[PDB]
Amino acid sequence: HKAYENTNSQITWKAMGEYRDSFNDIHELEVMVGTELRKTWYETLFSAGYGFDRQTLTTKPVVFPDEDRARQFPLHQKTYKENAYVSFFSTASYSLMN
Amino acid sequence: DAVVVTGYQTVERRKLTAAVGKLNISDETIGAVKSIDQALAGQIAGLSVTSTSGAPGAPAKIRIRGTSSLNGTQDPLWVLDGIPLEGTDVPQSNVLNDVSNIQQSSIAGLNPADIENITVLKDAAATAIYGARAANGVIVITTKKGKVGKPVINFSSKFTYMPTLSTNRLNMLNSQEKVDLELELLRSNFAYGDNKGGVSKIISGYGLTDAYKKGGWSALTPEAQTDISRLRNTETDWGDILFRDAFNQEYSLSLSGGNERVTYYTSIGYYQENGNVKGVGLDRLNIVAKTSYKVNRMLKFGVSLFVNRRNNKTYLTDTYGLVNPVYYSRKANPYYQPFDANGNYVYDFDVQNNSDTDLGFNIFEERKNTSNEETINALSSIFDAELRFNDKLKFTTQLGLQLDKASKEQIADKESFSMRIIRKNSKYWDSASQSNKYFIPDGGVHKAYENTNSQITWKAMGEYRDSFNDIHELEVMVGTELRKTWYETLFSAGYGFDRQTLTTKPVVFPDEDRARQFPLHQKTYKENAYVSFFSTASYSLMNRYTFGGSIRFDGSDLFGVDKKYRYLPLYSVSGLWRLSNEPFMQGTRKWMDNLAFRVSYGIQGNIDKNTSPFLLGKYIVDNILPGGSEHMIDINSAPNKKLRWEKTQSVNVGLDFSVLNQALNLSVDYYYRKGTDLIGKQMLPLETGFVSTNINWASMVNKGVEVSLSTRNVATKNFSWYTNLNFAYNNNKVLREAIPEAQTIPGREGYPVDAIFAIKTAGLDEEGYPLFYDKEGKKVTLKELYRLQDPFGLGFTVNSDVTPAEERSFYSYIGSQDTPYTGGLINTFSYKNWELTANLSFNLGGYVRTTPSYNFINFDRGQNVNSDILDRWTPENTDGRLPALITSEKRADEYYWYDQKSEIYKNLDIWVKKLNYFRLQNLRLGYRLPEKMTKSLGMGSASVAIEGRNLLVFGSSYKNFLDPESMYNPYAPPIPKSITFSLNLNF
Amino acid sequence: NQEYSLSLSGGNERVTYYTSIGYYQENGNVKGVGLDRLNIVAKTSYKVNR
Amino acid sequence: CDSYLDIRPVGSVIPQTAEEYRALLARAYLNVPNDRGLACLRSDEMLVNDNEYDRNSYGDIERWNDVSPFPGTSQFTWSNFYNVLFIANQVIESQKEITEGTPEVVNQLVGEAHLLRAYLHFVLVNLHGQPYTKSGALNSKSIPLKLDTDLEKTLGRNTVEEVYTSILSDIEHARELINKEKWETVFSYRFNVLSVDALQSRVSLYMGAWPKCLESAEAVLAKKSVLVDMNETPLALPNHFESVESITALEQVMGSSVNNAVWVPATFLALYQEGDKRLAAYFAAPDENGNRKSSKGGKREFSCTFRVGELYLNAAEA
Repeated sequence: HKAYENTNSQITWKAMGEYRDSFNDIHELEVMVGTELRKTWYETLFSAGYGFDRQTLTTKPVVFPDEDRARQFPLHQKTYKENAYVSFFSTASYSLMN
Repeated sequence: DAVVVTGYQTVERRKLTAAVGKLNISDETIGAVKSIDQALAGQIAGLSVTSTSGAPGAPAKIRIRGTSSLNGTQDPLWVLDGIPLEGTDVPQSNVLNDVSNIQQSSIAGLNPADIENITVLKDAAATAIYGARAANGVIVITTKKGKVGKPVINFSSKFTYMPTLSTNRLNMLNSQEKVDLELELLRSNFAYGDNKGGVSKIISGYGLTDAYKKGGWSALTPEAQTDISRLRNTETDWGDILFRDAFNQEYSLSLSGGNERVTYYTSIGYYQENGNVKGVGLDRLNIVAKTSYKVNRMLKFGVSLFVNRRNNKTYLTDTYGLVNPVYYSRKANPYYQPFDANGNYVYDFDVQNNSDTDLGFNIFEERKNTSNEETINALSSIFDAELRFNDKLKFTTQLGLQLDKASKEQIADKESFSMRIIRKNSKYWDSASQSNKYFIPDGGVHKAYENTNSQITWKAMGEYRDSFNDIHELEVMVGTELRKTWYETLFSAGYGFDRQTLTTKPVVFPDEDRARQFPLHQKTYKENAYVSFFSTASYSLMNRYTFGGSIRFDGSDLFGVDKKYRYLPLYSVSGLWRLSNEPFMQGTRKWMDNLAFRVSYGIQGNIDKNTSPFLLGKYIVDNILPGGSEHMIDINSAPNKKLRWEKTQSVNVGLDFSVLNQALNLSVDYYYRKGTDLIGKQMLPLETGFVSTNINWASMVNKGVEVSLSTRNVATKNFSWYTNLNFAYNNNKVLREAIPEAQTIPGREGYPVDAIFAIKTAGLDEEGYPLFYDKEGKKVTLKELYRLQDPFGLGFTVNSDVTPAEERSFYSYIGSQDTPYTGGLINTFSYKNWELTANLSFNLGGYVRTTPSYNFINFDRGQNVNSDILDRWTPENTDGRLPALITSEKRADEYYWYDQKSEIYKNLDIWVKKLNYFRLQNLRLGYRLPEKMTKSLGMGSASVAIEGRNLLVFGSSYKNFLDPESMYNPYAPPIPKSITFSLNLNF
Repeated sequence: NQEYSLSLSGGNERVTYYTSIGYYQENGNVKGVGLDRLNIVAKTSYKVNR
Repeated sequence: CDSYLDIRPVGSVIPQTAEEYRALLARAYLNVPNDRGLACLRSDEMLVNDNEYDRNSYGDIERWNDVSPFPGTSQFTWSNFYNVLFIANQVIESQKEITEGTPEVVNQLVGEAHLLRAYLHFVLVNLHGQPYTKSGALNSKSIPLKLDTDLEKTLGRNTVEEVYTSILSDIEHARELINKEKWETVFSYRFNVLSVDALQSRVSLYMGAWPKCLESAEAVLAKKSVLVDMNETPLALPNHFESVESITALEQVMGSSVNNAVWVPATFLALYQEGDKRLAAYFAAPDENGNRKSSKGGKREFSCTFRVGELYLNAAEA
């Protein structure tokens, strides 16, 4: 019986400020300035049980000859990853005479 | 209001023939609570709420009209918007440290800022529509919904200060008297933990143990004397090391509204809460999204979503809590400094209860190399559809999906006491080399738990309402329900774990028995399905007589397949008679608003989900004839084909009174609930294949009275205050119960489930030993009481001819742990823009068996102790009240009888103490900002408040304890006191 | 294979709302494989102020 | 949106397959009490040892000290009889719920359960009930009949006539359901087609129905009649399960303790003639008082419930 549990989480926050103006009816300006903070997690867990009876849900011990064969048949492993991102962006646009 | 909701249908107040309690959830009534089960204390008559712990997120023990089963579901049923909730049960444990590993209920994921009312269904007439789930009471939750009009935007922010846990009520020995006690014990013949302590380690280091024993202080060298005097003057504040004050935050934003066709509600909440123990905390973030569309003049469809995420951080301890900071506050020596003069770790080797001094403990090292982290992700969606066929007929269907996934992760690094004890428990003896080894590899441990609770329920109902001749009203409802539930857990463990590298090392278990002592991967799975058919009827005549009835047929996979019991009804019959609306009493109508009598009778049910109707066996490879071996099945549990629910035949007589324009309402309810066919172990006749099995045989009775009084004391243009007195008395008795033949503590037959039996003592004799009573009333020692005989004369060879049935008579009933008298007083004052709410709650009449302050045989001098050790009998203090520390040198037979029967000292009547406490649950002062200021800021409304939670407890004395309900479990923190400031804005 | 969808939208001068429930069950050409998806969408937008 | 409430537990072994019900019935076969040897302790063919720790167990049984036995005297296993009866009744009540098995296999399982129930009731009513042939005994309450798997019921004693009627009914039920002519030697404890006839012959012999006893003995003797010729083999015991004489090697009549704690009195041995192979094959060499230990039991390989030698005598007596 092998069980995998993979969780992918993310929280992202954006803020923007936009300014639109027109001058003399022939100039149009749009300026945006923003910031963003984004964090991501990825966590996996794997567990294995040998000797498993499907109806009884029991398990039996495994005696690996070495530590090299203990990784060929992994019994419990965990992986974790965090990442954080900080961004500062801006856009500008200028239209003349349409 | 004039409407009662039962989770299946809506009842007019003038037609309600049942005993129903109601509470309005708001800031003014409910204080700044974070769970809707902690807000129910003292506010419903007949609903008793008790705190499991003071830890954040800990569930509450709620009993409606007492306990209704011995071995079964004892918790009420929680109904959220018509859909019953799963995961709300509070599992009980015999290990007192399991209270530190409790699992949160799904109720903890519901923001009280989203709940409008809480309706408690108490009677058979109120609960019998729930069939097999009715015996324990039902608490139905009504959520807030949008009102037709402009959107209503409520913002609320609460900031809580939690003062630090002051361990001054623990009555611990300071360094001076602790060292004095250690010196006094080192001079006497008490030999237990002689190697433990600080005095006996200072003296043994220089080697004057014999010199001190013979000579004393004089025979001690100046160097050892200065060491001991330095020990006396070392004072450590363990309350400051272990506990702290906290700042907690809570934020809520709700937006409601409605059209002529659509009503909408949205809500976002986030709170962060800290516990008084350093390093624990719990945050909850939740979203609510409800919407209801009128698709047609007949069809209406609504979707309601509640998503929730709670993150809990805390400590992991041993299986038996030798690490537990709450228990460590009573255990750490007053002179032990956790840190060296050079900033290194100093280990506590006296943590173990035995004489072993090999594994050392440091709290700063434990809080750094150890972690317990849980995350609960919960979803609950309800889809409602309603179709109005006529102006009389209406069909309403409902689908509720619920998911609750808890992921726990406990990590213990190599240098921690948890991992040290885990390695020590792996000691084994190998025949290959004559020695003791440890099979758990060197490193840490990472344990991962994943528990998923899922539920899908579907209900359909058809209701028909008619009126004839303007004096007959008939309401008939018929429904069906299918509900399936899954519970799946997975546990995985890895030893040799490096926290930074996330690697693991193999474990070679000597046997298959030690492979289960340290499980590496286990999986549990459970399914259940339930099919139910309903019917409710109500007939009202002349707006004055009402006769109602309920019938319900329940089937499940947890019940036997016998046709005799398969579909038996769970009915109810009730009747209301309004004496006020009577032409002979119309004269007393200028001052009397309401008189009504309700009489209800019914049959309620309960499901025991830990018992099965199936042949549960196991495979064994045995052989009948030589040379022929085959698999055989050995029966573990008998196939009960007649397994069913547990019957509860209940009657209720209630009075409703209201006079002087609701200036004073009274509601009394006397109830008698006799529960039979209770599931428990019975000693069966041998003509069946078994000596004992769990079957439907036992009985219980809960009988009592609830009173709800509501007064409007004054009503003036400016000042006005109201009083709410809720009171309830319950008498529990076990009527039939099987007691093992080898049990010396008496059974509960004729006594509550929480009965406490103690060995009454006649005081102390001239040597400080406890003195007992015999049947004649004469002060009798333990040798005479137990008729101890020592023929060999070796002391430990003592024996007694007293049978268990006779030791059962040495115990006398003291009282029940479950308090019989419960209730509360809620006073609400208002004066212009000011509002003051005082909520007080009383639990009177209980008893609690507290753990002895010290053992007279096994007293560990390496750990701190109460001041009660100073009240013990000593040759220098011959008028001491508590028993002396005894030795085998004198009275060897009594000593070695006390030693093996360790429950005689633990069941003495001197450790049982009364439980009568009043608690100021809430003291709130509010202020609504004047309309001019709100208009100035563009605010629809604004309000501020200051709230005080658990600020005062009085009643019976709780000496050596931090709380009146911390007297049973030393491993759980007490209920925190809080002072919170709230700001509410209505945009 | 089966697919079902129910969506309910609308708006005010101050609030616009959208709700949706979908459920599909799909089978693969290889015997014994399949995939079901149940989803809910709940969007709402309030004009708290001008 | 879910129904079909029939989800079984996934934590234990719940027997549903014919293989699992055969495992359950094999466990039932294992626990068949060895109380016929303890009963024969009260006859003239056994003599308890003269030492202690063995008189305290079997002496009061030997002396028929019913009214005031020793506290530590060996008890008759009333509980094991009804445990095996419960499992037999479970197998009987599950007839139509047995899956993954051919009709013949399930029919033989149910027939074996029926014959086990009949045999257990027979030995129980002969242990604790008055003899059928005794006058005034057909209406005496002897033992309760375990005919179901009920747990919340207290069973009352049935008369000897009712018990024997039930035994005969179960023999008839097993006759039409057992369809295995011969079992393996290792599995020989299970009831074969000839087991029904052997049990019918013994039941009719105990009842006094001589015609039916002779009919059944001849019916089984038409198929299995070869005896163990001990003049050719002077050390071969027909009690052995490997013997061609055995029919059902189920009950190990003499337990290890009971066999080790009894002699054979010289008064019983005087019944053997000068030239008799049983005289030397059954028992060991004489002793100071002429008492011999018996090598005909005490270990699981001397298991025998029915065999041809008994049926020859049944036919002769009938």
